[PDB]
Amino acid sequence: GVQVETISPGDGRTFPKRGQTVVVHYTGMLEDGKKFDSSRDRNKPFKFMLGKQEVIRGWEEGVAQMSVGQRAKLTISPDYAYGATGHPGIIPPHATLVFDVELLKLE
Ligand SMILES: C=C[C@H]1CN(Cc2ccccn2)C(=O)[C@@H]2CCC[C@H]1N2[S@@](=O)(=NC)c1cc(Cl)cc(Cl)c1
Repeated sequence: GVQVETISPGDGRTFPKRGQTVVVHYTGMLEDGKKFDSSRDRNKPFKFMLGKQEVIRGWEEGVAQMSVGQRAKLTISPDYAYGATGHPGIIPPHATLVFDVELLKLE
């Protein structure tokens, strides 16, 4: 599944709702290992719409538990991420992923 560990609290009341655009900054790494991507490196937040199967399952479930302004560490098992095959060039097979995610706003 996905484990959410709070780094910095959000407002504790404003959570993503189905059909909203969720706006975040993140950095992703293999667990206790190497970084593979950061929205911060592009100076452009990442957006996705909740409820539209736009992201891996661990994101969908993990980010939904976050309130606006929260920063958290999401640890995502392979079956909640890229599973047995990974993703070419970026995620290996059977990989546990860790994302540092900051929920900036809901649009
Ligand atoms: C920047 C885009 C998303 C990509 N996706 C959705 C996804 C993943 C694979 C193929 C199609 N769509 C995701 O579900 C996850 C988590 C949300 C942040 C990014 N990824 S990602 O960091 N996963 C290793 C990723 C994945 C790709 Cl194909 C490119 C980039 Cl720049 C980053």
